[PDB]
Amino acid sequence: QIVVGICSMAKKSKSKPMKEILERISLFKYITVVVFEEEVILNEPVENWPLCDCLISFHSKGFPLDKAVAYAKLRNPFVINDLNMQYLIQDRREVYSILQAEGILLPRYAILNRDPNNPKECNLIEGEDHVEVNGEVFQKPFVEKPVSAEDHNVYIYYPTSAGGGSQRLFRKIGSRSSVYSPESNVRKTGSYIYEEFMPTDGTDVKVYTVGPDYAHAEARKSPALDGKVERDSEGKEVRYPVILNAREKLIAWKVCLAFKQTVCGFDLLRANGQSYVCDVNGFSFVKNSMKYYDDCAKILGNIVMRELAPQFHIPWS
Ligand SMILES: O=C(CP(=O)(O)O)O[C@@H]1[C@@H](OP(=O)(O)O)[C@H](OC(=O)CP(=O)(O)O)[C@H](OP(=O)(O)O)[C@H](OP(=O)(O)O)[C@H]1OP(=O)(O)O
Ligand SMILES: Nc1ncnc2c1ncn2[C@@H]1O[C@H](COP(=O)(O)OP(=O)(O)O)[C@@H](O)[C@H]1O
Ligand SMILES: [Mg+2]
Ligand SMILES: [Mg+2]
Ligand SMILES: [Mg+2]
Repeated sequence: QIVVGICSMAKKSKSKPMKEILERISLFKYITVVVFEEEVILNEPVENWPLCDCLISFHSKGFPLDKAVAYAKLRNPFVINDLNMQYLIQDRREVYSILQAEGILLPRYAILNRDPNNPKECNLIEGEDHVEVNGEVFQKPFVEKPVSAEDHNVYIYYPTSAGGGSQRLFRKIGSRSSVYSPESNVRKTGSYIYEEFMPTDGTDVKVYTVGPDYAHAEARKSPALDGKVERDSEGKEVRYPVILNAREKLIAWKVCLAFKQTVCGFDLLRANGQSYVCDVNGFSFVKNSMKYYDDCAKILGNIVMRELAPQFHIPWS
């Protein structure tokens, strides 16, 4: 049997999307799925972790990535989502830097790094209707993101012509994803990426790859629009159908390969006749789509089989 190891926090390992997918991967005749217990992940040295031939593992809050890396180094499994890239995925500066290098369209941006030691020694000048970040001008509206990709406190600053003030996004709480603030001045402590605001039709397109040749997309109301979450009958955020164009499929292919995340979530902004990548989140499943559960499990199982069947002497075509 080929052993597929699943190594992530229990929150993720026991989520419905995960359970739906693992159950289908298990229908592969030569595959056995082992889900590492959270207790073992956090408290046992890697030497005691289960063996696997293929490792599916990803960082979310609380996950000891260092131990996942050390485990993979010890056992040398076939790695579905590269572990070291997951340090970089946590850092918007590194994410954006990879996108530029791969020739992927993204918003014009500039990084403001504030060294925690110095009192006031940053490269930032603020006007009423713009900022200058290391000399680079951004007219409002512009977007201000914490350099930590796990920090979802993204601010949008409105131009005086639109009434000034700001929109503060956050991790969804109930009916809301953002709120208006009369505050017009940028945040004064911490490091941030500043970027041009890309005018979309008020939705974000969310893309989910499973390998570089398969990508499901769907749209959701932009959190910055007014902050009210559209919910269905069952209190799940309303999603709208999307079909990617040729440019966007190529984008999905590049993102999946550039970050070495077979399973990969990222966000597109359809603006000005193009599509811009504004966020790459790594390992991420589509929810509430039976067909995605089927495709994803099938693709992953196929990848596993293609990769490992020869050394296991299993016929596979
Ligand atoms: O928002 C919620 C609560 P709800 O899903 O409304 O019950 O869960 C988010 C999940 O949202 P959705 O796709 O709408 O279900 C969030 O997912 C999204 O927002 C969609 P995407 O993953 O960003 O494409 C996201 O889930 P995944 O990363 O597991 O997908 C969040 O996980 P986190 O980032 O906090 O670890 C997860 O929060 P939590 O359940 O508190 O951990
Ligand atoms: N450059 C931009 N122009 C216009 N809207 C943006 C831009 N960047 C982000 N947004 C909006 O803000 C939301 C959150 O920003 P994102 O980069 O996805 O951060 P997070 O990692 O918290 O999701 C996006 O879903 C999108 O609606
Ligand atoms: Mg099986
Ligand atoms: Mg996002
Ligand atoms: Mg993100």
